[PDB]
Amino acid sequence: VRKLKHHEQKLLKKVDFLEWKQDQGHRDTQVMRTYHIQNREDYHKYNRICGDIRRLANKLSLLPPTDPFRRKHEQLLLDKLYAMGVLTTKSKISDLENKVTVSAICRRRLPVIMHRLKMAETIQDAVKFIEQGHVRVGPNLINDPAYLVTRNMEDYVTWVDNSKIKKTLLRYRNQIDDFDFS
Amino acid sequence: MKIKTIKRSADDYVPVKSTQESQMPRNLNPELHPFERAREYTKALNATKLERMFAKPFVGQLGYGHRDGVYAIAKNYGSLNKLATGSADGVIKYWNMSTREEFVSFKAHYGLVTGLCVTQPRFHDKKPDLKSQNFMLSCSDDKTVKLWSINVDDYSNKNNEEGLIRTFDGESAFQGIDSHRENSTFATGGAKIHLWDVNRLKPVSDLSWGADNITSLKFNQNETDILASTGSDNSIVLYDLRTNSPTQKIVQTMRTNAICWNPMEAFNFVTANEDHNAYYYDMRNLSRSLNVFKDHVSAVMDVDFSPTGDEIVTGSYDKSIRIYKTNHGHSREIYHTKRMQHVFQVKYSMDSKYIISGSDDGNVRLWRSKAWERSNVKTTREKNKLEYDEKLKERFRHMPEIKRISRHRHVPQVIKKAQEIKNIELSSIKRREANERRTRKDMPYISERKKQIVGTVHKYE
Amino acid sequence: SKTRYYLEQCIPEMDDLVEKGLFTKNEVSLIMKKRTDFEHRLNSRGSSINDYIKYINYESNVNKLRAKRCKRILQVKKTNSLSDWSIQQRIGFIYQRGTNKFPQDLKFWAMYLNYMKARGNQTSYKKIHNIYNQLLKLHPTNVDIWISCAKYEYEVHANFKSCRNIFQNGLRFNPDVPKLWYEYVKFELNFITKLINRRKVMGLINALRGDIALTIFDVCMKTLGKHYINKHKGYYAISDSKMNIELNKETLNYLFSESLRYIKLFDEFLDLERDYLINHVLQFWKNDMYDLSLRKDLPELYLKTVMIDITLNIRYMPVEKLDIDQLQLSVKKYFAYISKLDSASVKSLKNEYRSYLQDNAEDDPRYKILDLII
Amino acid sequence: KERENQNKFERSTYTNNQTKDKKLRAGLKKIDEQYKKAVSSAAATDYLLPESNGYLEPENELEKTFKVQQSEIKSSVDVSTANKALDLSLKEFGPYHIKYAKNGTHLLITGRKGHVASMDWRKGQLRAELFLNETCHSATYLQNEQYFAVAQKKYTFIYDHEGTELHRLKQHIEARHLDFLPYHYLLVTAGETGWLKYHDVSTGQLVSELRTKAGPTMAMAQNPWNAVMHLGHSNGTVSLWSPSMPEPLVKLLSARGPVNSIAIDRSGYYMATTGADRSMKIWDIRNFKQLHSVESLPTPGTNVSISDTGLLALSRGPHVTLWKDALKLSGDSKPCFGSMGGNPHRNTPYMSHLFAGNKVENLGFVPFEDLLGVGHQTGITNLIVPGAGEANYDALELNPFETKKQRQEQEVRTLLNKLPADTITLDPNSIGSVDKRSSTIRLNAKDLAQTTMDANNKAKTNSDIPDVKPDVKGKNSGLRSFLRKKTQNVIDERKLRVQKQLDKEKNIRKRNHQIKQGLISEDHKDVIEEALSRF
Amino acid sequence: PIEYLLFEEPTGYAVFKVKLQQDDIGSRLKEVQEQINDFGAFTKLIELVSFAPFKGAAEALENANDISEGLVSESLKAILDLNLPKASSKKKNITLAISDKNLGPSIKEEFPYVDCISNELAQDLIRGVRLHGEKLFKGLQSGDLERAQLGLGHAYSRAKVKFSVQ
RNA sequence: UUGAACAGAGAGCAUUUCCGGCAGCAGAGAUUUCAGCUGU
Repeated sequence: VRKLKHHEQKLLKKVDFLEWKQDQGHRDTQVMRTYHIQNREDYHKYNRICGDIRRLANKLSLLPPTDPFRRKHEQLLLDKLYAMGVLTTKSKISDLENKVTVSAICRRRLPVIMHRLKMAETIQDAVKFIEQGHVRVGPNLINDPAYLVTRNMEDYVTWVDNSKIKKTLLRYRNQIDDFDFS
Repeated sequence: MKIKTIKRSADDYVPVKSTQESQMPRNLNPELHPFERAREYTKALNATKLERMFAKPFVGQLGYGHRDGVYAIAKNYGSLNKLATGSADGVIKYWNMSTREEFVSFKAHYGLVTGLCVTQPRFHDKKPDLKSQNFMLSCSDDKTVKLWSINVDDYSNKNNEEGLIRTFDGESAFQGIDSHRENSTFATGGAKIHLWDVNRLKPVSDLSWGADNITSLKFNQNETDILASTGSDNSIVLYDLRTNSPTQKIVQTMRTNAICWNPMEAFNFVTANEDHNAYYYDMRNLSRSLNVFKDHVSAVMDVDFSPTGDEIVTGSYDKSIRIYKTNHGHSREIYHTKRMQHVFQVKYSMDSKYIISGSDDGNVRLWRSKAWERSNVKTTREKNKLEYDEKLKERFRHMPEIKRISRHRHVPQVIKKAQEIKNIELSSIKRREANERRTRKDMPYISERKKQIVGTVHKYE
Repeated sequence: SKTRYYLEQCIPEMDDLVEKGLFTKNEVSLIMKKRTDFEHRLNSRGSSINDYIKYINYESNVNKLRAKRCKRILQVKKTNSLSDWSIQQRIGFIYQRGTNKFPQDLKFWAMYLNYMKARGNQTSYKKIHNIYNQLLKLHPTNVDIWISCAKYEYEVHANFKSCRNIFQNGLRFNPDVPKLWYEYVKFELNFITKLINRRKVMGLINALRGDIALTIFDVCMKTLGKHYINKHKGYYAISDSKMNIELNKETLNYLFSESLRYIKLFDEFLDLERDYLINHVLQFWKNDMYDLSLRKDLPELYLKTVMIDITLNIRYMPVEKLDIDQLQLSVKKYFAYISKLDSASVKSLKNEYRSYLQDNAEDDPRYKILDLII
Repeated sequence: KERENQNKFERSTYTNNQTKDKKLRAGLKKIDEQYKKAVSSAAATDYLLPESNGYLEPENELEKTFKVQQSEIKSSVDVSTANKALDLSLKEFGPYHIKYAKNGTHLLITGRKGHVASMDWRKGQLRAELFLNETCHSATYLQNEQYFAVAQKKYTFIYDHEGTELHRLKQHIEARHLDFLPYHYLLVTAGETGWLKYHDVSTGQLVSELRTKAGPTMAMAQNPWNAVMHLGHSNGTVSLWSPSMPEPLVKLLSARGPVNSIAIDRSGYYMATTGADRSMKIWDIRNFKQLHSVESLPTPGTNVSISDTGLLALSRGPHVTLWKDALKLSGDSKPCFGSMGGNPHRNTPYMSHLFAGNKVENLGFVPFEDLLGVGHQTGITNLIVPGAGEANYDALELNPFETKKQRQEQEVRTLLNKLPADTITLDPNSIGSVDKRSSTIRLNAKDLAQTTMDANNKAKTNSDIPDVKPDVKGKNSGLRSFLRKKTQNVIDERKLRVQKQLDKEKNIRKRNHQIKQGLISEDHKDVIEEALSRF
Repeated sequence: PIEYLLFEEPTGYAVFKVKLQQDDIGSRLKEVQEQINDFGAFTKLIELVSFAPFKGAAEALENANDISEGLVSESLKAILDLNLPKASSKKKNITLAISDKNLGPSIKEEFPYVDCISNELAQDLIRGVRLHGEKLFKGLQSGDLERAQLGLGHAYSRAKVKFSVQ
């Protein structure tokens, strides 16, 4: 912590007060900084599900390469994860080990969907807006940031009517019709 | 009810003026300081590891060496940094070891210069100028002993005819030389051992036991009138110069390459011989060595004492040198180099801190006697830390984890393989002598310290 | 740390000082915490000679309290144990440490010397010699240390040989201040006066002269003149002959004013041949000084030396029998001066008349003296 | 040289249950001289000790000491100590587990709800206030105020000086008790799992996982002397643990029911354990005797603590009660609650206090000051306990006035001399010695030759066989115990000559029985068989 | 053995006493070469025993010319005779470390019991006391040493060139 | 290599040669300390 001299750094090399090997390079912290994750245990709650997908993918690739059970369940899991939005392509089954990843499950969260739909300028702005209760999917208002938005369910991410944000974008283009409140 | 709490008062513990240091109150309760064995065990382990990373013993070679391998070296016992070395091609050189550069070189002889030493020549017509001239004399196999003077810049008192002030002459070759430490005298071994003085151009006396030649010579350092010599009939002969005669000899198994006398004990000497170990002998009883220093793997070429008399240095024909504590009998340290071949001469500088080795590729190299020890002057905090760590390594010396670290060196491949086949050979002969002793009746238990003397004139009662 | 070493060097004396039942443990802990404060202030950074001085004063105060408590408790004046010299040894070592750290304040060096001298029989005069040797080594140019060293070894020990060696070594180092010259002629006159008084005393119960003082007087004039002509006109001799003669005149004025002070404090040594010992300085000043003190300017100084040579027998009391013996000498002096001088003639006449009138029934013999010097 | 307080500075040694070597004799004589000189000179430092311990003394027989009020102490003592006696009223988060740094400079409080605050309690400087909205249980500093570890809902987290999270430990699954071992740099963790985990803070490496095998860990304390961990279980069992042995070093039966709290003296000699059976028990640690058994407390003691000067602070809910000189051998030091008729041989409380609103969560003495910090349901309260702190600290072990540079260099130096976790034994002085195997006399190789000689001649001398002796009640004759302890199926030459020597023993016992009963005379030793020998 | 040290400087003469010898054989090594830069270790080698200051700039210029052309002046004679012990002239002279190999003969011409050393050990001892300067002297001189250096350099140069202000 | 007288250093080593005991008395410096004679 004091920038050890040469004899000290030679004499105690494995000493590190910040980065440990159980930390795994602080990647929970790293991807929760990237996608602005509030609570500490969401990374590991997603890591359990990525481990489920990859455990099944291992145990399913250990079946013989031609039997219809392996082919049906590999294709069925691939279709389910593409439809949910974690996987970005349902083509190859090496996605079920390589491209299945806590960052993919985190890119499917509601503020990241928002920021990619240009509905907020950054992920922290999207977090603030859906905490303030501006965003509804479908009819019903969504209030928490961790909400996972599937591919067919991202067509209905809008703002609530009577939103001040909806009002100011309509009045920026002065398409505001005050009959329907905005 | 009377009542009293701890009044810390902050004037005694954090100082008023900012320029001065904080008070460090002490309290020597073992309750306050709990892990007193483990804490100094770990300090002794960190001291052994710090020594094994601070061991940088090679100081530097001096000059450019010689052309044909260094076979003779002599320090002068009155100046700290001056060193004379001679090679196989007859050139001798005088060295300032401070700047690592020669005062002068000399094409001294034509053959090998087989011996050289240094003198303060007591002429009784001239007066020796030892503050500006140094004197080295040197014998070779072309039947000559020559005495040279050197211009020396050590005092600036004065302001001059440097080389070859005289040329002693023998009829046969010479093989060793050493100068008496007083009274203008030296001795040369060769086909026979003669005594000389620097005034007369001929030997004063021939002091030879028999008609068997003499390979090496050393004068004593205190009780200066006792000589010792090594003859090629595996013999070690002592001479006395009061009686002007030999004194006693012993015959060993193999040939003694060198002697050095203990400068602090005046009757002990160490021989360095061709079975690969050194023998610490008492002059008053040559029937047993009082130590054997065993760790070399080829023939030991030269030995020397520390001027403190507490350790010896020992260079051998396996291309490595070894430093030995005098009371132990195994090597405290080994110095080697891929560039160093066949170390033929080793001296221990009068500082007792550096070790001069002359190899046979040509080079003369300085080493530290203590490898981890630096030569700056030390403040009392670092001096106290260093001697605390020395005492701590001393009292934890035999713990297995720090013993395996302090014992560790990198030895060359050839010396390591010779060492392990030497181990399995010695273990095999111990197995076979244990079997033979189990059967046979009267097998005497000969000591290791007696196992190398085949005989002794003037038997002991 | 070294405060720890010094503090636990302080413990055997209070072992002994608790065993001898004068101090208790709770008060010796108080003197140890005060001494801890002082030792830490001594051997930490930012140290001061006032820290040393306050430690010495505290140790002397606890020594005086220890002596008082010993006389009141044990009713002896020393316990002849460790605890009656250890504290004075501590004070001496605080002084030695302070003079090794700050060897620049002569106040502290002289406090060291005063305490070491006043320690009495228990100290050693070679221990005072050692600190005199190192103080004179560090300050060779400061001259009062040479005077104090020689004064201690003559006015206490009466060691004439070593005192002469001290004065000659000091005059080797700084042969430029006249104060060391005057104290050397003072020492030589005191030594020759004690010599002739022990001769007079051995006569009254039962060769070697002031020529030593005259020879050191002569080399005093020569070397003080040399050092003033080398001190002023400092760098070079870039000065024309007007400035060279102005300089040489001024060095004559300087040197002759110092010899005026020499005779002025020379007269009071009246137990040796004071007439001879003043007349030799008179004849040493009477000769030529290479720039015509008589035959040119410093004629006022020539008149001053003539007045001194006139009254050099008339240095007497109002009982003027010497005046009635040799006032004709003063009359011939005034005649020989007024035979040459022009305004110094009237000046010397009026001055000798005023001097004799000021210095000299009894008014009727003084009426004869007034008629003589009228 | 005599030194009335030497036996504090003395040092025990090995004994067998003199020499002919001259050099070794004089070496041992120099060693004994040096040990005596070192003990004497080390014990003469008590003059140099600056401060004096605190106290309070009754000076009357009507003036009892347990009925002295904290406001009366705060009036009677100085303004600096009265300002150290702090009180934080933090009402909304839960009961506050208190923790002090090992010099008393920093305070670390944890609410049960989420509120963890690390602060300099004696200035007004807090340096971490973090609200971790899951239920935190405990915290500790590591080697400094610069890092602290908190035991959260499940995982133990490690935070830096200003409160940023450094580590989430994926092991240490449900901690309830954390304690740092400062000379070894080990964070020790126990809780609702039956596991004890030692985690190296410097390297970052989980050193040990040990099955307690006794359910959740109810209490936990550290011996400051030898760094072994005393855990208290729901059996009424304390067990002493080291990170080398996967079994407890010792298991003591302290209480009935569970063990609510454990405290150890800093000398490593006494241990006070409170059980849930309303029983405080004072234990000798070194010899494992039970010194005192104060049974039938009025309500179960929820905490114990032992100061640096040996006070005993027990807490039973609202009440805190301190006894002085209770950790001693004699029965007159058994802590009582009243003196029945004024008995001087009854250890009444040294002082007591009642936290009338609440139930105290934990106790901790402030290290070098005369205070007891108790954390309770509405925050923190320091109590001025005058006998309760080492007045004379050592400033190079741990310094309450230490600066930023001193903290930096002391951190690097203690990190450099960190003791390995394998050196933790029940006694600290057992890592210089020799094995308790490997015979106590060193061997001179003559006797090694002798040992290999009788190992060669174990056959035909039967030195590895029990000796034949007839009169030893041959149902327990040694040779038949050999024959029965061996497996009854294999046949080796060793057991064959034991069977031979056993038949020899039975025949000698037969003839001795016969000449004792009188059926045969003396020898008559088979006058025909003596002739038939040579065949 | 390098027992005493003579440092000449514009304020006067200094005699130092060598406490600890530096290494002779390891004199080119890194730690020995930078211990004369560190002051905390140089004060383990050198201790000041005497400093005779000059009488002014006139005696300063006289002694600067005498030191320049390698002669022992009278102030040198005084301070050396005060400080150096009366050793023998035939057996174990006292050893003075100078920086001027042609000032050495003038020192032995006046004190035959003094052998003078100016080789690389005395040279780096001398440049150690030159590198530290005012710190070794413990406060005992009047006048800043660089201000006296400016005055003495200008005086020496104008003397050597015979600078006339006419 | 020894001897002689001389000049010294404070840098070593003994031992019972005296003192660090008491007064009477004069002396010394700034009311405390300092310096010698006649006996205990």
